[PDB]
Amino acid sequence: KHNMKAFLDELKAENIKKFLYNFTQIPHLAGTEQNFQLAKQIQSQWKEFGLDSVELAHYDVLLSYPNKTHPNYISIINEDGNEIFNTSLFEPPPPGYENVSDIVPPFSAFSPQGMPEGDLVYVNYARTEDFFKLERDMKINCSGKIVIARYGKVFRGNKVKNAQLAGAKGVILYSDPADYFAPGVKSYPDGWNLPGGGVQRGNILNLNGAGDPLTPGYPANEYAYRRGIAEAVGLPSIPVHPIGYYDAQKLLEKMGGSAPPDSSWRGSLKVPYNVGPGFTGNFSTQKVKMHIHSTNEVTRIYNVIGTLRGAVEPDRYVILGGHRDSWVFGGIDPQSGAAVVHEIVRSFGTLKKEGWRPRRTILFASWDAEEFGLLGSTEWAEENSRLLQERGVAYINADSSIEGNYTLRVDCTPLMYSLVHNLTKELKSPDEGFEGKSLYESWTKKSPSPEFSGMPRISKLGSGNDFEVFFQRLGIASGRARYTKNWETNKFSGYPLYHSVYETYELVEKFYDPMFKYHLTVAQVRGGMVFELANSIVQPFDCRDYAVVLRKYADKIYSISMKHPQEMKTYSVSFDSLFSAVKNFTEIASKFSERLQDFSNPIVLRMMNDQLMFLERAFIDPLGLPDRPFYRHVIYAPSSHNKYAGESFPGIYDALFDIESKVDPSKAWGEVKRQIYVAAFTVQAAAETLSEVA
Amino acid sequence: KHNMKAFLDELKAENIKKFLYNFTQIPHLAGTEQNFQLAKQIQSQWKEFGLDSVELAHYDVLLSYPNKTHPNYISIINEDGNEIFNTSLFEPPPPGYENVSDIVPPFSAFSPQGMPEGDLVYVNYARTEDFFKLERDMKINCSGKIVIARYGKVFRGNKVKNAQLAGAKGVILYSDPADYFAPGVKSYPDGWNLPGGGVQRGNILNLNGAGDPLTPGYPANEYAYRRGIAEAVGLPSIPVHPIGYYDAQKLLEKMGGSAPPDSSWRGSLKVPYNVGPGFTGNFSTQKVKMHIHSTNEVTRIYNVIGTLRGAVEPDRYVILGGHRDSWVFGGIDPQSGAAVVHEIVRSFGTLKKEGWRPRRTILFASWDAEEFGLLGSTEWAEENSRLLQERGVAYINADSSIEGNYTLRVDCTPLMYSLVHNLTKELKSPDEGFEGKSLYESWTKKSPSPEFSGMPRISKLGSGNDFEVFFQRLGIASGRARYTKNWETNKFSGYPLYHSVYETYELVEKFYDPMFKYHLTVAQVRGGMVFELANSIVQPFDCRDYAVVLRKYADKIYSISMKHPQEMKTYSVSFDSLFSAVKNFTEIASKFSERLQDFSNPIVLRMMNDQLMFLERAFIDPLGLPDRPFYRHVIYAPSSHNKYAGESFPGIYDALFDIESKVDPSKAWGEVKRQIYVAAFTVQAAAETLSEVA
Ligand SMILES: O=C(O)CC[C@H](NC(=O)N[C@@H](CCCCn1cc(COCCOCCOCCOCCNc2ccc(N(O)O)cc2N(O)O)nn1)C(=O)O)C(=O)O
Ligand SMILES: O=C(O)CC[C@H](NC(=O)N[C@@H](CCCCn1cc(COCCOCCOCCOCCNc2ccc(N(O)O)cc2N(O)O)nn1)C(=O)O)C(=O)O
Ligand SMILES: *[C@@H]1O[C@H](CO)[C@@H](O[C@@H]2O[C@H](CO)[C@@H](O[C@@H]3O[C@H](CO)[C@@H](O)[C@H](O[C@H]4O[C@H](CO)[C@@H](O)[C@H](O)[C@@H]4O)[C@@H]3O)[C@H](O)[C@H]2NC(C)=O)[C@H](O)[C@H]1NC(C)=O
Ligand SMILES: *[C@@H]1O[C@H](CO)[C@@H](O[C@@H]2O[C@H](CO)[C@@H](O[C@@H]3O[C@H](CO)[C@@H](O)[C@H](O[C@H]4O[C@H](CO)[C@@H](O)[C@H](O)[C@@H]4O)[C@@H]3O)[C@H](O)[C@H]2NC(C)=O)[C@H](O)[C@H]1NC(C)=O
Ligand SMILES: *[C@@H]1O[C@H](CO)[C@@H](O[C@@H]2O[C@H](CO)[C@@H](O)[C@H](O)[C@H]2NC(C)=O)[C@H](O)[C@H]1NC(C)=O
Ligand SMILES: *[C@@H]1O[C@H](CO)[C@@H](O[C@@H]2O[C@H](CO)[C@@H](O)[C@H](O)[C@H]2NC(C)=O)[C@H](O)[C@H]1NC(C)=O
Ligand SMILES: *[C@@H]1O[C@H](CO)[C@@H](O[C@@H]2O[C@H](CO)[C@@H](O)[C@H](O)[C@H]2NC(C)=O)[C@H](O)[C@H]1NC(C)=O
Ligand SMILES: *[C@@H]1O[C@H](CO)[C@@H](O[C@@H]2O[C@H](CO)[C@@H](O)[C@H](O)[C@H]2NC(C)=O)[C@H](O)[C@H]1NC(C)=O
Ligand SMILES: *[C@@H]1O[C@H](CO)[C@@H](O[C@@H]2O[C@H](CO)[C@@H](O)[C@H](O)[C@H]2NC(C)=O)[C@H](O)[C@H]1NC(C)=O
Ligand SMILES: *[C@@H]1O[C@H](CO)[C@@H](O[C@@H]2O[C@H](CO)[C@@H](O)[C@H](O)[C@H]2NC(C)=O)[C@H](O)[C@H]1NC(C)=O
Ligand SMILES: *[C@@H]1O[C@H](CO)[C@@H](O)[C@H](O)[C@H]1NC(C)=O
Ligand SMILES: *[C@@H]1O[C@H](CO)[C@@H](O)[C@H](O)[C@H]1NC(C)=O
Ligand SMILES: *[C@@H]1O[C@H](CO)[C@@H](O)[C@H](O)[C@H]1NC(C)=O
Ligand SMILES: *[C@@H]1O[C@H](CO)[C@@H](O)[C@H](O)[C@H]1NC(C)=O
Ligand SMILES: *[C@@H]1O[C@H](CO)[C@@H](O)[C@H](O)[C@H]1NC(C)=O
Ligand SMILES: *[C@@H]1O[C@H](CO)[C@@H](O)[C@H](O)[C@H]1NC(C)=O
Ligand SMILES: [Ca+2]
Ligand SMILES: [Ca+2]
Ligand SMILES: [Cl-]
Ligand SMILES: [Cl-]
Ligand SMILES: [Zn+2]
Ligand SMILES: [Zn+2]
Ligand SMILES: [Zn+2]
Ligand SMILES: [Zn+2]
Repeated sequence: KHNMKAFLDELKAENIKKFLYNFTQIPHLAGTEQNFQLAKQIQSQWKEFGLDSVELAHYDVLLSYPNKTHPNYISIINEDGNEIFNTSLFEPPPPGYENVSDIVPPFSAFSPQGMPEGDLVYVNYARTEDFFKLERDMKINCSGKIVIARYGKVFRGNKVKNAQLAGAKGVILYSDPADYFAPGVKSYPDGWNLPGGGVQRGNILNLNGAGDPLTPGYPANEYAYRRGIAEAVGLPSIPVHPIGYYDAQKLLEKMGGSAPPDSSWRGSLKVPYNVGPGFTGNFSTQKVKMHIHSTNEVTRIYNVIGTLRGAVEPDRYVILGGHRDSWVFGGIDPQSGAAVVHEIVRSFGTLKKEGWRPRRTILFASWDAEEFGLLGSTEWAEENSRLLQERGVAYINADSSIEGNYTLRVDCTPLMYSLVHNLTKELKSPDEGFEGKSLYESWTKKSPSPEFSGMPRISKLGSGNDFEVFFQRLGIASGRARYTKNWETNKFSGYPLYHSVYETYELVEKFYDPMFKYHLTVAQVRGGMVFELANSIVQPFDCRDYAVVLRKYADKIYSISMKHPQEMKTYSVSFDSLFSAVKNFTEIASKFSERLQDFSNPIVLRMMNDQLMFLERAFIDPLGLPDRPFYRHVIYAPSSHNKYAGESFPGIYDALFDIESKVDPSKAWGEVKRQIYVAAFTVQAAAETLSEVA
Repeated sequence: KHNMKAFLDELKAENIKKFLYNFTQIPHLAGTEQNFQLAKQIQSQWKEFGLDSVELAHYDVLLSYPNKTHPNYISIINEDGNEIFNTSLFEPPPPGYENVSDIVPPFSAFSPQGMPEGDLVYVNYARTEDFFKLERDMKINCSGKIVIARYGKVFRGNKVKNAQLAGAKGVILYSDPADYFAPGVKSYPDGWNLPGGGVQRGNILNLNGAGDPLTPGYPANEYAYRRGIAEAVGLPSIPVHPIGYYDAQKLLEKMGGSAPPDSSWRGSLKVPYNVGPGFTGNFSTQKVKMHIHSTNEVTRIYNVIGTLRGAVEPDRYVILGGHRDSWVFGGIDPQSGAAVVHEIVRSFGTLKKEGWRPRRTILFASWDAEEFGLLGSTEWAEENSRLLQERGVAYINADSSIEGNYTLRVDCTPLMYSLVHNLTKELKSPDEGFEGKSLYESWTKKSPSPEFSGMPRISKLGSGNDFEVFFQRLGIASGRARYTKNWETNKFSGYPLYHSVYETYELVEKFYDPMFKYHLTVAQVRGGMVFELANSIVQPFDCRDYAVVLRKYADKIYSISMKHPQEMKTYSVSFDSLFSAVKNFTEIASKFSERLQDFSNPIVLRMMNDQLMFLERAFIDPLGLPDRPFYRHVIYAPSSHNKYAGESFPGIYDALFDIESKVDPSKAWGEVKRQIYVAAFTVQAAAETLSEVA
C-alpha cells in the first residue's frame, strides 16, 4: 500500500545524518562557487531520487561581502588618533577547521562603507521602546553618536532602522552572555554556548518583503532594469558591525554618563551598563572608530526547483521549500532543514519509482540567498506569481529542523491547525519519558495552548524566512515546524551559536540530536503535512479555525483601542463593523463546513477545494499595507518593530501604536477608522468566498 | 432542442421596442427617486422572467447636481459689470415633453463652484497637442484665462485636466456644428442633428479607474471610511460648464488676438475662430463671467444583480452588464442597451422555465451611476473583487445598442475575436442589400480589417464605460458591440444628440431603427456571445489571436521609439526582450492550442478552461501603471490623453510620449527601459501560464 504510513516509514534518521554531514563540510555562502556546486549536487540527486524534472532557476541580485584585503574592525582611539584596542578580525575557528578557507569573517551584510569616530551610547536591545526610554524619559540624544546595542528580542534590521531614525552615525551589535550563554553549559566545543570570540553574522536590511533591493516587483532576470543604489530598497544609511562579548566588554567597560535606567538594561558582563554618551572622566577624550569596507555587488544565485507531477490535479501545487545558502558551515541553519528536505524527496521518490504519484503536484525548492534577505524565494515567486496565486495550495517551509531538543514548535495559518493536530496524533513522540505515546501528547504536555485545555500551542507566522513571499505577499496557506527548547527555563534568544562559525555538524551530532530522532520527527511532521496537502481528496483546511482566531484578534485590537476611551468618543471610533464581519465569517464558515461534509461529484469537490484554496488568498489586499506594498495580507504581517514576530490586524495595530504621541489626533484616529473599515471589509469579503457560489 | 438557435429565435424586435418605450418616458438620473423606482421594476421583471435570484446592491457615492434655485450660466459682462448676454438656463424641451418635470439642466458634473471673470482663450478641442500648439508654437499663455473648447475628439475630462494644467481659471465646453451637425440632415425633431439650443451633459472627472471619488479601492458601503473632499480622486479644480452653438456663437464672435493657426482649428460657425486672448478692440473691456453653483453630495445608488445559476460550473461567471441611469430620457444612452439586456434576460428565462440551465453561471447587471464615473459597476466590482478574479470568465458590456444604422462595431479582447467571427457568420444581416447574407459578410464588406483581407475590423477596448473595472483593473476578458455609422462619410463625433434632452424614444423609433432590426441584431450578438461563453464545453477563447496582436503592438511601440535613434544608441535602449517574449508567447500559445484540440477528462478540460480564463488575468500587474494604480493591465489602458481611446503597451507609450521635451533624457530613457522590462516580463509570464502545468 502506498499511503502516508509508507511514506513516513521510508524516512530514516541515518539518512538525515549522512546528508547533514555531506552539506556542512565547507561553507556555502550565497553567490560563491561552493554554493553553486552544492546546487548542482542537489539537482543531480533529486533527479536520481526520481523527481520528474529538476531545474536551476538563477537570478542576479544585490549581495554584500567584506573586502578580503581591507578588513572590517572597530577601535578605541586616543586623542592622538592612536588605535589602542582593536576588535577581532575573525572568530577563532573550531577544532579541526582551523585550515578551512573561505570562512567569511563576521560582518553585517549590506552595511555601507565608512570610518565614523565618536562617543558611544548604549541602547539596550535597540527596540522602539528602548529609544523611547532614552529620548523621552532619560533625555539622551543619539544624534551623531555611535550606538552599541545587544543582539536579541527583535530582528537586527529593526535595530539598525531604529538607530538611524534616532540619528546615530554607526551601530555596533554584540552578543551579551545574558542572551547567548545558558547558565551551567559550556562554550563550544565543549557545549552549545557562544564563546566570547563568537560573533553572529546577519543582514541588516529593511526590505518589507521586497526581495532583491534593486528589482522590487519583478524577477532579477537577464534583462531586468535595476534601480540605482540610491533608490534601492531597504539599505542602511550608517555603518554597522557585529562583535563578540570579549570585544564588547572592552568597549563597554569604560562607559560613563547616565546609569542604566533599571535592571532590564543590564546584561551579564562585569560592566555597569552605563548608557553614556561617552567614557568616564579618565577616558573622556578617547573615542570609538568603526572601519567598514564591505561592498554590495550584483551576484548570481541559484534555486533548485524539483517537480513531482500530480496524477489527478497537476495544476495544484503543494510546495516544500527551504534554503541552502549558509553564513559559514550551516550546521543548524539551514542544513539541518535541507537534510530533512533531501530525505523527504528521497522517500517521495521511492514511492514514485513503485508507480505512485500524489494527487496534486509537489514542488521542492532549495532556495539561495535566504541569508541576504529572502532573495532566492522572493525572486522565484515574483517570476512565477501568476502560477502561484491561481494554483498554489500551500507552502511548507524547511529551514533549521532544530533549535533545541525539548518539544515541537509549529507556526502556521489557522487553516492548518486541524491538519497539524491530526497528524501529530499519528506520529510517535521521540521524547524521553514519552515512549509509546503520540507526538501530540508530548507536545501538548510540554507546550500547552494558552487558550485551550488539552491542545498544544501553535503560533502565528512571523517573518525572517522564505515563506514571507508566499504567505504575506501572495496569500498562500503556509506553515513551518521544528524542534525547540523549553521556553520556560531558557531565557536566551534562538540558539546561542546562531550564525557563528561554531554552528557545525559536530554541534548537532554531539549536543543537539546524536540519534537524529528529533530530525526524523521533524521530517515526519513536514513531510506528513506535504503528503496530506498533496494527496487528500478534500484539502485538509478547516475554515472554522480561522473564524475562532479572527475573533481573538478582533478582541485584542479592540482592547488596545479601548485604552483611549475619550478619543474613541470624540472621533466616533467603532469596532462594530469588524465584529460584524467576524460574526458573519463564523456563520458562513460553519455552513460551508456542513456542505463540505455533506456534499461522487468532482466538480462540486473541486469547486469546494478551490473555495478552500482561495480562502487564504481572500485576505490579500492588492493595495498592500501603508508604505509596505509587499505586505498584502490584512490579518497577518511581520511586526513593524520586529520582523521576526507576527502582528494580527497590522494595519489597525500600527495606526494605534503610540497614537497618544501624534500631533494631530483627528488625523491619527481617522486613520484608525480607515484601517477598521479595511479590515472589516476584507474579513466580510473573505467570508463571502465561502458562501454558495450562485 | 435548447441550443443557441432556440435562444436567438426567442428574441423579438417588438419586445425590445416595448421595453425601450417603457424605459424612456421620464428621466432616470442617478441618485433620483425615478431611477430607484426603475431599479425595482427591473428587479421585479427579472424575477418574473425566471432568474434564480435578483437583488439590489446599493452604495453611497459622491454625485453632483445643479442647485435648483441658483442656476448655472455664463455671461458677457461690460466695464460696469452689467451682464449683457446670458447663456441659456435649459434646453428647449422637445415636442410633447415641454411639461415633463425633473429634466436636469445642462451642467458639467463635479464642477466646483465659482464665479470666475476673465478673458477668453479658444483652445480648439483642448487636446494635449492643442495646448502644445498654443504654448510652444503660438506663445499664448492660458494662465488666469477662461478657456473655451469645442467638444469632440477626446473625453471631456481630459480636456478639463489639460486646461487646468495650462493654468486656466475656468472652462466652457460647447458643441460645434462641425462635430455635431451632419450636412444635409435636419435638427431634432425633424432629423437626428443637434439644434443650436442643444447641449451635451457629462462628467468631467479624471478618476483613472478609481470609482467613487471618496472610497478608492473599497466599496462605498454602510461603514465605509470616506476621504475628505480635498483628498477625493479626480475632481476638477476650476469651474466648467457646457453650452450649445447658438450660445457659443455669441461668446466666440467677438474674439480677437491671434488668428487660428490653421483650418483644423476652424469649426463651422460664422466666426473667425480667433484664439484670443480676449475680444477685439471695440469690446476689449468686456469680459466673460461663469456662475457655477452645483454641489457634490453623497447619494445612494442601486445596481440590479440577476443570477442564472450554471448546471455544471456554477462557480464560473459570465457577466452581461450595462447601465440604467441616464442624463435625461436616455433614448439611446443607455436605454437602447438596457432594453436589449431586458429581452436577453427574458429569452434566457424562457429556456430556463422549460428546464434548461447554462453550463456556467450567468450574472446580469443593471448598473447605476455610470454617467457619474462608472460608479455602480466599479463599487460592485470592488466589493466582489475576490469572487470576480477567481471565477470571472468574461464580461460583455451593454450600453447604447446603436449610434448609427450602417454596420456593426465590436471592441474586445483578442481572446474573443474568433468567437465574434464565428457567431456573426451564423447571424442574418439586417442591412438593406444584404438580405439572405450573414452579418459577417455585411460587416466585413462595410468595415474591412486594416490588417487582413476578408475579415472585419475589431478594435481594442478603450474606456468611458462599465467594462473598465472588469478589464483594465481585474483582467477579465471583456467585449462590447453595437450598430454604428459609416465612419468614412461621417466626420461628426459619436451621435449628434448624445447626452442632450433630445435623446428620446422618438429619436430612435423615427430616425435610427424604426423596425428595431438593428437592436435585434445587437441583441443576437451580445446574447449569442453570452450564450457561447456560458455554455461551450471549452471556453471560446483563442490564445493565438493574442499572439498576433502582441506582435503588432510590439512593432508599433518599437517604431515610436525608433524616431529617436541617437538616444536609443546613447542609452542602450533595446526592445529585444519584448520581441523575445512575444515570440515565446506565440510558440507556447501554438502548442497549447494543439493540446486543447487533442486532449473524456473533465479535469484536463477544466485545467485547460482555467488556463484559458486566467490568460487575460495574467496581463495584470498588481503594482498598476505609473500613478494610475487601478489601470493594471500591461497590454491595454485608456489613453492618458483621451479616456475613450485604448492604448497598447501604455506604460512604454507614456514613457516615450513627448520624450524629446524632457529635461533629463537619461532619466526619461531609463524609464522607457524600465517599462520595456515590465512589458517583456509580463508577456513572458502570461505565456508561461499556457505551458504544461507540471
Ligand atoms: O532577511 C530576512 O528576513 C531573514 C534572514 C535570516 N533568517 C533567519 O536567520 N531566520 C532564522 C531566525 C532565527 C531568529 C532567532 N531570534 C529571534 C529573536 C528574537 O525574537 C523575535 C520575536 O520572535 C517572534 C516570536 O514571538 C513569540 C512566538 O512564539 C513562537 C514560539 N512559541 C512559544 C511561545 C511561548 C512559549 N512559552 O514561553 O511557553 C513557548 C513557545 N514554544 O514554541 O514552545 N532573536 N533571534 C529562522 O530560523 O527563521 C536572518 O534572520 O538573518
Ligand atoms: O466617466 C466615464 O468614464 C464615462 C461616463 C460616460 N460614458 C459614456 O457616455 N460613454 C459613451 C461614450 C460615447 C463617446 C462618444 N465620443 C467619442 C468621442 C471621441 O472619440 C475618442 C476616441 O474614440 C476611441 C476610438 O478610437 C478609434 C477606434 O475605432 C472604434 C470604431 N472603429 C472604427 C474605426 C475606423 C473606421 N473607419 O474610419 O473605417 C471605422 C470603425 N468602425 O467602427 O466602423 N467623442 N465623443 C459610450 O457609448 O461608451 C461619459 O463619457 O460621459
Ligand atoms: C454581516 O452580514 C449581515 C447580513 O446578515 C449584513 O447585514 C447587512 O447590513 C447592512 C448594514 O451595514 C444592511 O444595510 C441596510 O440595507 C437597507 C436595505 O436593505 C437600507 O435601507 C439601510 O440603510 C438605511 O439605514 C441606515 C442605518 O440607519 C442609514 O445610514 C441609511 O441612510 C438608510 O436609512 C442599510 O443600508 C443590509 O440590509 C444588511 N443585509 C442583510 C440583512 O441581508 C452585514 O453588513 C454584514 N457585516 C459586514 C461587516 O459586512
Ligand atoms: C524566451 O524563451 C527562451 C527559452 O526558449 C528564453 O531563453 C532563456 O534566455 C535566457 C537569457 O535571457 C538564458 O539565460 C542564460 O542562461 C544560462 C544558463 O542556462 C546562463 O549561463 C547565461 O548567462 C551568461 O550569459 C549572459 C549573456 O551573455 C551573461 O550576462 C551572464 O553573465 C552569463 O555569462 C544566461 O543567463 C536562458 O538559458 C534561456 N533559457 C532556455 C534557453 O531554456 C528567453 O529568456 C525567453 N524570453 C523572455 C523575454 O523571457
Ligand atoms: C556529498 O555527497 C555527494 C554525492 O555522493 C558527493 O558527490 C559525489 O562525489 C563523488 C566522488 O567525488 C563523485 O564521483 C560523484 O560524481 C559526486 N556526485 C554528485 C556531485 O552528485 C560529494 O563528494 C559529497 N561531499 C562531501 C563533502 O562529502
Ligand atoms: C589596531 O590596528 C591598527 C591598524 O592596523 C594599528 O594601527 C597601525 O599600526 C601600524 C604599525 O604600528 C602603523 O604603521 C599604521 O599606520 C597604523 N594604522 C592606524 C590606522 O592607526 C594599531 O596598532 C592596532 N592597535 C592595537 C592595539 O593593536
Ligand atoms: C481531523 O480529524 C477529525 C477526526 O477524524 C476530522 O473530523 C471528522 O471528519 C469526518 C469526515 O468529515 C466527520 O465525519 C467527523 O464528524 C469529524 N469529526 C469531528 C469534527 O469531530 C477532521 O476533519 C480532521 N481534520 C482535517 C483532516 O483537516
Ligand atoms: C413600464 O412597465 C412596467 C411593467 O409593466 C409598468 O409597471 C407596472 O404598472 C402597472 C400599472 O401601474 C402595475 O399594476 C404593476 O405593478 C407595475 N409592475 C411593475 C412595476 O413591475 C410601468 O407602468 C411601465 N411604465 C411606463 C412609463 O409605461
Ligand atoms: C443676465 O442675467 C442676470 C442675472 O439674472 C441679469 O442681471 C440682473 O438683473 C436684475 C434686474 O435688472 C438685477 O436686479 C440684478 O441685480 C442683476 N444681477 C446681476 C448679477 O447682474 C441680467 O440682466 C441678464 N442679462 C441679460 C442680457 O438678460
Ligand atoms: C471558430 O470556428 C472554427 C471553424 O469551425 C473553429 O476552428 C475549428 O475547430 C475545430 C474543433 O476544435 C477543429 O477541429 C478545426 O480544425 C478548427 N478549424 C480551423 C481552425 O480552421 C474555431 O475553434 C471556432 N472558434 C471558437 C469556437 O472560438
Ligand atoms: C578592497 O581593498 C583593496 C585594498 O585596500 C582595494 O585595492 C580594493 O579596491 C577593494 N576592493 C573592493 C571590491 O572594493
Ligand atoms: C540632538 O542633537 C543635534 C545637535 O548636534 C540636534 O540637531 C538635535 O535637534 C538634537 N535633538 C534633541 C536635543 O532633541
Ligand atoms: C538536550 O536535552 C537535555 C535534557 O533536558 C538538556 O539538558 C540539554 O541541554 C539539551 N541539549 C540542547 C542543545 O538543548
Ligand atoms: C442653492 O441655492 C439656494 C438659493 O440661493 C441656497 O439657499 C441653497 O443653500 C443652495 N443649495 C445648496 C444645496 O447649496
Ligand atoms: C503665464 O502667466 C503668468 C502671469 O500672470 C505667469 O505666472 C506664468 O509664468 C506665465 N507663463 C509663461 C509666459 O510662459
Ligand atoms: C439610416 O440609414 C440611411 C441610409 O444610409 C441614412 O441616410 C440615415 O442617415 C440613417 N439614419 C441615421 C440616424 O444614421
Ligand atoms: Ca525582484
Ligand atoms: Ca470605492
Ligand atoms: Cl522553518
Ligand atoms: Cl457598450
Ligand atoms: Zn536559515
Ligand atoms: Zn539564518
Ligand atoms: Zn451610457
Ligand atoms: Zn452616457
